[PDB]
Amino acid sequence: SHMCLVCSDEASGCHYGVLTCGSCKVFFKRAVEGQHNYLCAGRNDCIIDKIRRKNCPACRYRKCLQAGMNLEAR
Amino acid sequence: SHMCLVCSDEASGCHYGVLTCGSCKVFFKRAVEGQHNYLCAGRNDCIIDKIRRKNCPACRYRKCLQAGMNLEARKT
DNA sequence: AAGAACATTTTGTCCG
DNA sequence: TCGGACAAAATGTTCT
Ligand SMILES: [Zn+2]
Ligand SMILES: [Zn+2]
Ligand SMILES: [Zn+2]
Ligand SMILES: [Zn+2]
Repeated sequence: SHMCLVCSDEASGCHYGVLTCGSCKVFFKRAVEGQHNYLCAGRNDCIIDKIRRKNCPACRYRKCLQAGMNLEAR
Repeated sequence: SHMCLVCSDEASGCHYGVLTCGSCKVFFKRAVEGQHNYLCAGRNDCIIDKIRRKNCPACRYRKCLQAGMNLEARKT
């Protein structure tokens, strides 16, 4: 289809199992491969759009997981 | 408390009128000069502390202004 | 589709 | 106190 399931920007393909833009693709890989310690400054329900996805990596990562992203998709 | 009034990190001086840390000092200068247009992804009430201050420039910048930071603190 | 390298943006430290 | 340069972290794009 058309839109990233994580941030609603234009998708570039099906990455890690889910339709996402390229920025969310590489965010999720880095998140999964790094150490998890992200902390929301809100209530763990930040809105994640094209502009606001840079705000909260904790909620952006929860949204990647909720969308079903996983490194071993293939 | 030698604490930054914006994020509670260790303050380094009175910058632009307010006891703040090095990071909040330059963040504030950068926000006004670029006349930045920040948007909160919460509720306009994010927690701003040493770690989370990176997460919402909108609430960080709001706390700066509200604490009374002002580029013309001296001129004043 | 996915990984890597390059690029950019955003933030933070150190001087003077 | 304040500014500049440098440095680092965080995000994003191109893969001639
Ligand atoms: Zn996305
Ligand atoms: Zn959040
Ligand atoms: Zn501060
Ligand atoms: Zn906020």
